[PDB]
Amino acid sequence: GYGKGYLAMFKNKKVRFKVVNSFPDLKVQFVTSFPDYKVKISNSSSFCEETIKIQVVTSFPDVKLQKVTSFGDFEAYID
Repeated sequence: GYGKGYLAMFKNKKVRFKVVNSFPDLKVQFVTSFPDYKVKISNSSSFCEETIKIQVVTSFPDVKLQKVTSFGDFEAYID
């Protein structure tokens, strides 16, 4: 699927994370320290540039994301 650098394209933008169990665009591990990107989780599905299918994993992710309430690298609405 996509690589670690893909999300760099959405700096200061919002995407949609679609949770899947098979064939993800990105395997995503959520961490509380040392992420690859900081992401703000939005409650509104509006203004999402794009839909990215993500599989939540606990080991060997494509990317590590840290949920932040402020100063994210991008925003994501999860569905």
